[PDB]
Amino acid sequence: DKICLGHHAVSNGTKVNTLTERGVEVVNATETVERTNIPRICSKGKRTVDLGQCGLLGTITGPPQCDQFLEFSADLIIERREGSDVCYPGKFVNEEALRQILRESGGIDKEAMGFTYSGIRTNGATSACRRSGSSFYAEMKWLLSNTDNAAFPQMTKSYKNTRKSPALIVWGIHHSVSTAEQTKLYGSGNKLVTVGSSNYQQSFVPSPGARPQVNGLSGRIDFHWLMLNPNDTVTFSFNGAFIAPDRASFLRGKSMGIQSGVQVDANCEGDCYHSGGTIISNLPFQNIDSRAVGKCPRYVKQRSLLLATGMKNVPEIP
Amino acid sequence: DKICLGHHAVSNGTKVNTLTERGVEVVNATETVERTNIPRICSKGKRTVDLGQCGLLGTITGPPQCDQFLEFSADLIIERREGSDVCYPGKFVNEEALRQILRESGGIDKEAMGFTYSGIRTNGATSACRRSGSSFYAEMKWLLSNTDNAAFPQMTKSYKNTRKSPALIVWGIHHSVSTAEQTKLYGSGNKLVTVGSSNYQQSFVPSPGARPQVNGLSGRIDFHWLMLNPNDTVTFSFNGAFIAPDRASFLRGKSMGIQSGVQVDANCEGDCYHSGGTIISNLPFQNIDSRAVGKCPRYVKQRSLLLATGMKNVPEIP
Amino acid sequence: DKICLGHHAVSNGTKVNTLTERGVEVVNATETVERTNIPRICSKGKRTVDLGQCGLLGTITGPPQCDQFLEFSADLIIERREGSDVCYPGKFVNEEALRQILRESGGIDKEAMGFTYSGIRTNGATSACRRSGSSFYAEMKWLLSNTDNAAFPQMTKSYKNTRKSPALIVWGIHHSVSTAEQTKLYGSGNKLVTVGSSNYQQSFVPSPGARPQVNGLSGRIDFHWLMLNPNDTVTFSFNGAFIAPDRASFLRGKSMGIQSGVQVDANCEGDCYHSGGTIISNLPFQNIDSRAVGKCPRYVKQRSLLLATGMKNVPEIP
Amino acid sequence: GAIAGFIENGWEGLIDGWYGFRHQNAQGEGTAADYKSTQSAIDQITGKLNRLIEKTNQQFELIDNEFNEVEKQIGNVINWTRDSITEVWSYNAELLVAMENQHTIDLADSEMDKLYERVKRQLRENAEEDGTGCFEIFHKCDDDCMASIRNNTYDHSKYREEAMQNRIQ
Amino acid sequence: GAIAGFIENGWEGLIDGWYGFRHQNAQGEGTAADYKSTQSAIDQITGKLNRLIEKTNQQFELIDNEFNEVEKQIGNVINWTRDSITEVWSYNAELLVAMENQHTIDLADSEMDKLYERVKRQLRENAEEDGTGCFEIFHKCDDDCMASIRNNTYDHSKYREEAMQNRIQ
Amino acid sequence: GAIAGFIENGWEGLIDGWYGFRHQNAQGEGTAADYKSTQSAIDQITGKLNRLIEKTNQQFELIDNEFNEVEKQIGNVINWTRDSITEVWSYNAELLVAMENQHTIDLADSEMDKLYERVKRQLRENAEEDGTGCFEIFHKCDDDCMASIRNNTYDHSKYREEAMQNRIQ
Ligand SMILES: *[C@@H]1O[C@H](CO)[C@@H](O[C@@H]2O[C@H](CO)[C@@H](O[C@@H]3O[C@H](CO)[C@@H](O)[C@H](O)[C@@H]3O)[C@H](O)[C@H]2NC(C)=O)[C@H](O)[C@H]1NC(C)=O
Ligand SMILES: *[C@@H]1O[C@H](CO)[C@@H](O[C@@H]2O[C@H](CO)[C@@H](O[C@@H]3O[C@H](CO)[C@@H](O)[C@H](O)[C@@H]3O)[C@H](O)[C@H]2NC(C)=O)[C@H](O)[C@H]1NC(C)=O
Ligand SMILES: *[C@@H]1O[C@H](CO)[C@@H](O[C@@H]2O[C@H](CO)[C@@H](O[C@@H]3O[C@H](CO)[C@@H](O)[C@H](O)[C@@H]3O)[C@H](O)[C@H]2NC(C)=O)[C@H](O)[C@H]1NC(C)=O
Ligand SMILES: *[C@@H]1O[C@H](CO)[C@@H](O)[C@H](O)[C@H]1NC(C)=O
Ligand SMILES: *[C@@H]1O[C@H](CO)[C@@H](O)[C@H](O)[C@H]1NC(C)=O
Ligand SMILES: *[C@@H]1O[C@H](CO)[C@@H](O)[C@H](O)[C@H]1NC(C)=O
Ligand SMILES: *[C@@H]1O[C@H](CO)[C@@H](O)[C@H](O)[C@H]1NC(C)=O
Ligand SMILES: *[C@@H]1O[C@H](CO)[C@@H](O)[C@H](O)[C@H]1NC(C)=O
Ligand SMILES: *[C@@H]1O[C@H](CO)[C@@H](O)[C@H](O)[C@H]1NC(C)=O
Repeated sequence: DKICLGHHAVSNGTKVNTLTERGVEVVNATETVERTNIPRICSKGKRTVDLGQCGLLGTITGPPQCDQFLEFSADLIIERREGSDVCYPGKFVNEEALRQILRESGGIDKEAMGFTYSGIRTNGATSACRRSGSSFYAEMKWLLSNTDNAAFPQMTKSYKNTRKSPALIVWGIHHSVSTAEQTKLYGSGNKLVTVGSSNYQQSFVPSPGARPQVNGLSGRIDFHWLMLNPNDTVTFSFNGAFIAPDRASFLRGKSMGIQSGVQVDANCEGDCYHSGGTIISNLPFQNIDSRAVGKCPRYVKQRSLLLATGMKNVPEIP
Repeated sequence: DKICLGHHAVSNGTKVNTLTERGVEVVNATETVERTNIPRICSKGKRTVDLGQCGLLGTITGPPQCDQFLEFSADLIIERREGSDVCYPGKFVNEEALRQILRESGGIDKEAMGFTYSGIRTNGATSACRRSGSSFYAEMKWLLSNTDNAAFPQMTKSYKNTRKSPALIVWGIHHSVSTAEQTKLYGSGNKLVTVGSSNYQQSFVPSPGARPQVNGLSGRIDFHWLMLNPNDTVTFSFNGAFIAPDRASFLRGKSMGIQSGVQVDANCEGDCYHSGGTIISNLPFQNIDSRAVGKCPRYVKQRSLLLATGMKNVPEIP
Repeated sequence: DKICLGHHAVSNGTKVNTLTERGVEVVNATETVERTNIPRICSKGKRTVDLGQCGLLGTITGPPQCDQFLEFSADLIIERREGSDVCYPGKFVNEEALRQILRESGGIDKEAMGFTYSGIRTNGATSACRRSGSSFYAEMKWLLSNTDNAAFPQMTKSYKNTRKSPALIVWGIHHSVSTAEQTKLYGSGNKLVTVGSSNYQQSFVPSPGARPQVNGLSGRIDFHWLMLNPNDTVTFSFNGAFIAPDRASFLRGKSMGIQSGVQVDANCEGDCYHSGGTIISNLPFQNIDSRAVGKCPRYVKQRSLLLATGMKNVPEIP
Repeated sequence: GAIAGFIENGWEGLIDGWYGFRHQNAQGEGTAADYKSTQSAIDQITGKLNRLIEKTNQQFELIDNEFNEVEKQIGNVINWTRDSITEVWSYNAELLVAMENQHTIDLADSEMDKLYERVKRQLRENAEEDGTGCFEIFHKCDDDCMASIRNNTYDHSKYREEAMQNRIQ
Repeated sequence: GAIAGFIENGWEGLIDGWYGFRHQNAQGEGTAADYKSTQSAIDQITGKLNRLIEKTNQQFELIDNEFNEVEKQIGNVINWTRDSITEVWSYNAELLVAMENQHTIDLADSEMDKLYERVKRQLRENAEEDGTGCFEIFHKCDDDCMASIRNNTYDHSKYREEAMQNRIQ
Repeated sequence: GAIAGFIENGWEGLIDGWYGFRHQNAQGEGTAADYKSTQSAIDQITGKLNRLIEKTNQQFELIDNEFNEVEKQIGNVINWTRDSITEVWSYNAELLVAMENQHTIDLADSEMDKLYERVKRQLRENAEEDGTGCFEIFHKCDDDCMASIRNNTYDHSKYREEAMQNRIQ
């Protein structure tokens, strides 16, 4: 009579690594590094905007592409590569900082700044901003002299933020193709735009000159922005080449912004995103995208790291 | 007859975590994460300055608030929220880099730069810099024309650093409320200030324009700084709207700067600080402030991590 | 009769550390932290350039020092402290970003931009750029009026990148010692240089003024650069004080740049460098240089961390 | 036609447990699994699993842009920081798994010993070790007796006379 | 009114040591602590403590400002770096403590075994294991004899005849 | 002129192996090394070594300049990041080595036990432990018999009668 103590084993052994051995067989193991991707944006439970052709910064100035998003609201914001912040050729100064701000704004609430003008045209328009016919940015006013070559009077407009949150203020400087064109629009002489706050002070001059044609146009409108503290005021002194704002922006709350090139899905529920889709996993690590955002597992170089979930596999002596 | 081997146990067991179990009772444990804060700045053994109303950058230009600190010396430097670098409204360019420099300067040693002027007023003063009566920055000279609307002659002042350490040079550009005011002070025409070194080259223009009233004033003085290498020279060519320095600054040695809103204590001895006080601990980790500075334990998310200092607690069978 | 089981031991024991003990003797141990340095640059298998007196940025503009490197090619690029990007006193804007770009360029391929000029001198030269006699940057053209004090006509030159790779474009602004000198060179009046692309827009003004003499000269030429996208065009509108490029640069491929003050060796083969030499090691850690580059072991504070390669050493009872 | 326990081999036929008993008596050969040691091991492994499932509440947002590249200097600083951090987590992950697996394997062996040691202590002086993980029982152990061992109800006092007799001569 | 050692229970009455002896003879019941094994365990635990007390000489200074916020871009890069680093140290701390505690517990069990094994080897063939951490001594062991075991001066040769006699029959 | 095994002492004379046998019979004293346990331990240690030799393919380039210092703000951010990372790797290295060494030492002890346990199981009832890592063999074991133990060919059945006779009286 005889009694033996033993432990189970398989022929279906899977190799793992330890401190000492490399490829020691265990009975059972599981993966710790996610590689399984969902090529969609799982948006269930989250208010989502697919800006598409509307560049995120375009939601503030308002080219035609962004007309639907002028006062949008979201929990998740999706930028698209075909997006554009611009109709009339140009770019923001400190663009990326502004994007990072708007990506977690929860959307924007617009408010009239209430500027009034005299002895001046405000109907500045272009073929590039076609909305039915020639037009311009929806939240801005392209200011001209009055007739042609006429003198542009010095002006000084101010706006106070009477709200409990900081106000996104945006203005533009226009750079004509030539001094001949700058003169035709705003009259002769050097042009200066000054912008004053209570924690901000800058100065701006147009730079007329030949440039490559973008959208058929060699002129550039470069945008500038600041955040106006509550109860503080901004003041705009200028005498031409100035793109005045009509409204200010206020951040709605909290959101998250991503860039992607895949479709959205309102049935799937996720919280970790990259440009190629959504990562849903309880695994501690992932090997999909180093730049993945949201609440994600840590990114690693390795594609696989097997965790032993069973004892060492020792074959039976036949 | 019978002899048994055993180990001690308690009813006063404390739970800890391991690789496998969560909440396994051990006989004895200790905390590894500090949460105990001392709401004071333990300054014993360290020469300490509580700048109070004097902004750190104000120690260089010298508004009234910083008159006691014009040549201060310290091992520990404390900034206060009510601090201000300014009497006449304005701000430094590259302010934070400069703060970071002065926080470990060990204090400053000032030295006359020896500038002399002719056909010009140097008694520029303001109501904002009240020291008894109207005055100005202590280390600077506000230069004017001579009478009113009068022409400001072109000038060119230079200064060599004859010392073995780099010299902190600071100058200011004045931005008048109007071109009318700029003319009244420095005469008509465009104004240029050039600053030349042997590893630095910049240029500056005033930007006269309406701005909100700070301290009743709509004018701005924005400051600029550079570090002059030993035996190198700076040169100031200008024709108005220039805030000239009277003295240069030299760093005394080594120190540490903090921002805080709690009192100082000269009896307690510490080496790790945050805005809310001092952390004195031999524990490897802390959960008080992520931005804590000095020589500190590592910051962690968790408030508690118990380290077992005793065996597993196994209750006696009654 | 008696049989005993035992393990070996030595009198030559070496102390290591564990979780519990500090200085526990083991039979045998090995070092895990490299401290052994090779005070040479092991360049075997790698095409190597020792720029010497030629600053890396100088390879683009082409002072005399860099004439051998105007179209260099390398796998490894070595900067030297005596290096200089300049003959006529000045500096690049965004210099470090440009260096970082060129360090992994694999070298540069130059191409004529094909600019032609009329009613203007292009033979701008200086004593500082002596190449036989007075000369100038090899890839640039110093443009003047024509006689002296003469008017400099407005010009507008453009260049398209007809290649599949981005083009490094470099131009210069000249800052005369005086407006008197600026007038003598380019005529009277304010001078403007505009630079336009399809993702870039800037503007430039000369800042004439007295500066310290570098190489006997008080004038400064500060350089500016951009990357021109394939099939995109740059346009230069100007009326004086402009340092025009003659050729554009194209990146050859991939390389690595280091700064060092030690000789090169073509026999030794390495892949981890610092300014003091090469680190060749299979050890996981190193305590030589925190800024070491290439493929290196991790830098640590400790000079030594012994890994036990033998059992605990227990002396024999004598 | 002999049987052998742990020490050079596992049992591929043991399919209802991790650890178990295998015996042979007059009634033949039999194999049963031990619950307590099996569950203990399973509890410890799943314990590790739950620990590695503990998600983070740290949210991270975009710091650069893959449509419109940020400035070179700050862009290279970012890539340098992320790559450095990635190197750190890759190391941690590699070490964590390697360390865990070494422990999972060892605690599995540990449970085997404890079971063997328990049975040895049940049998007292009525059995001897064969050196293959088995015990040579020096008395008659029918299927009921074998079951008494498996459920820790084996009273060695009952068999002690018969056993020591057979052991001594 | 029996006594039992380790293996399902500790002793709450053992208050002058970590490991100890408990006996019963004609003179009654007694409990004493073992010094050597207790101190060894204490030396190892405090050893870990001193190791975790080893402070750093790395000084860190302010990189941002909580009165006057720095620029957004560089400010977000900083927060992103600090949060990433914080995630790393939080992980390290969690793992360090978990790993240490697992080892502290195991080395404590280890010391218990070593003590039990030592006593077993002292008694030779004069005792048998009861399976509760105790030894059944097959001879008269007065308080002096019990003390001889605790201080490793028990000469089994002295009791070997009387013991084997009582064990065999 | 006695001999002793592990448990308070190693053998400085054992120079051809890590673990070994030392005996004394009528033919005198002898010492031989055991191959299997020695190689197993060596395989595990070198296993760690190769693991720590696994180089990285992560390339890093210059992010600052030691000839011409970068701007203060971005320069301090860089130094702050590198120092923070350095603190992390220094910690990892310290912990890795400490953790490895603790394990290297323990697995070495483990191998010693396994060897001792194997020999104990070979000898069956023909020997007793002396408590110094040695076995008192209760029969004549010439050099050939000692060799039979070292190569696991010792048949205890051959010596069982003579042994139990000498053990009992
Ligand atoms: C080999 O190892 C894997 C990994 O542990 C084992 O698979 C695991 O099996 C358990 C139970 O079947 C799964 O638990 C499940 O949890 C989810 C979530 O609570 C629940 O919805 C399920 O109903 C189930 O209770 C566990 O998820 C699963 N792990 C994986 C990665 O699939 C497997 O059992 C092991 N092999 C053997 C033969 O035991
Ligand atoms: C439960 O665990 C804690 C943590 O180890 C034990 O408390 C510790 O007790 C020792 C000795 O009483 C303390 O050592 C001390 O060191 C300081 C600094 O050198 C010295 O000034 C003291 O005179 C003393 O020697 C140690 O600091 C203390 N740890 C803590 C966190 O208070 C405690 O003893 C354990 N419980 C039991 C019942 O042992
Ligand atoms: C004490 O520990 C050290 C570290 O393990 C031992 O030195 C090591 O010895 C081995 C074999 O002699 C060396 O392996 C070698 O590998 C290289 C590369 O493949 C090969 O070219 C050699 O021919 C040899 O096979 C190993 O490099 C070496 N390690 C070091 C750091 O030198 C040493 O043996 C130990 N002491 C004793 C007494 O065993
Ligand atoms: C609001 O602004 C006014 C001036 O416009 C100022 O006097 C006042 O202090 C500010 N704050 C409040 C709370 O009124
Ligand atoms: C000091 O400055 C002079 C010119 O001002 C220069 O010639 C000299 O090289 C510098 N250095 C020393 C050590 O004199
Ligand atoms: C090249 O440039 C021309 C204008 O110069 C433009 O029309 C065209 O789209 C560009 N790309 C290609 C592929 O021709
Ligand atoms: C950052 O890394 C990505 C990944 O390859 C690269 O494409 C990008 O160019 C890097 N950023 C910069 C500024 O080079
Ligand atoms: C950095 O983090 C702090 C902590 O909440 C936050 O208040 C601050 O706004 C962050 N910095 C920036 C630039 O957003
Ligand atoms: C970065 O660290 C090095 C190392 O000491 C130091 O020399 C340098 O000054 C630091 N950078 C800055 C901008 O201070």
